[PDB]
Amino acid sequence: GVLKIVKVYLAVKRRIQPGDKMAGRHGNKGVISKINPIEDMPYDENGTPV
Amino acid sequence: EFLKPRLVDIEQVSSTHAKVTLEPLERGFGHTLGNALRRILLSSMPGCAVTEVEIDGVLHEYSTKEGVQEDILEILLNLKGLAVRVQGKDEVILTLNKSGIGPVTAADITHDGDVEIVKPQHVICHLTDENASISMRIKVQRGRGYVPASTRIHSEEDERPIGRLLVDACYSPVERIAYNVEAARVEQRTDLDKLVIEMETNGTIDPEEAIRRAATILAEQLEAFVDLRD
Repeated sequence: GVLKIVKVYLAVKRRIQPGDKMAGRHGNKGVISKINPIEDMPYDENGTPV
Repeated sequence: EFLKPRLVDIEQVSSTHAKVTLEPLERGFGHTLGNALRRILLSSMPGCAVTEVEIDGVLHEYSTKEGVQEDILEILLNLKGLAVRVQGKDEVILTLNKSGIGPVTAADITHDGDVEIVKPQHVICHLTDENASISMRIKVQRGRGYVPASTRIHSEEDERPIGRLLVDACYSPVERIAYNVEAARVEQRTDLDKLVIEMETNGTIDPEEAIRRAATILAEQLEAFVDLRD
């Protein structure tokens, strides 16, 4: 019954965003709640932000 | 009754790393200026970054060239880091053309007058074949902050050429910023402090101009803020 077929592959690049699920190896889990600007994150004495 | 901070010696330890000191700061404004400057510096410093790339024989990021080892996607990722200082124009089109076996670094870029390649040793790709030759056109814009590929589509403006390869623009040269308030005991005075701002950048913005530009932006916002028209 099928005359012909065309398959099309799309490659979609999905960036991390609020609501994806992230986890550790020890059973700690969570939903990414908010993406803050670099400035807001706490920073060490040296100035590297977490 | 107050004093004011004047820019005193501004040492450069490395080409990227610089410490800028402000000596005559009244008690209490050490932290205020440290933090305000840190914030503006990290957020708003205008910088240059690669916006788009066209390589000839490549339709999409996922294909592969003969005689190269990195994937097209990896070449894009490598170009994202290219640190370039453009003086006059906002949009430059650099042309990279190399053949033969060897690591194609940024130095091979065709040197234009207005463009300075901060670290010519930066690697881009590795050829592996005597006759393998890559030609490409990198379009670099000026901009502030962070704009991804997907948002910039708003200004599509007939993106018809399938050869055009959009790259996420991290339009920001300041990498790291810390400040230290230390008592600057001057032989005739009671309570004054020194600000030491240590800043690490990709080697595009010079320290003095960075600090000045931050002070400018903060001053403009405070200008608007002081007057109150209810």
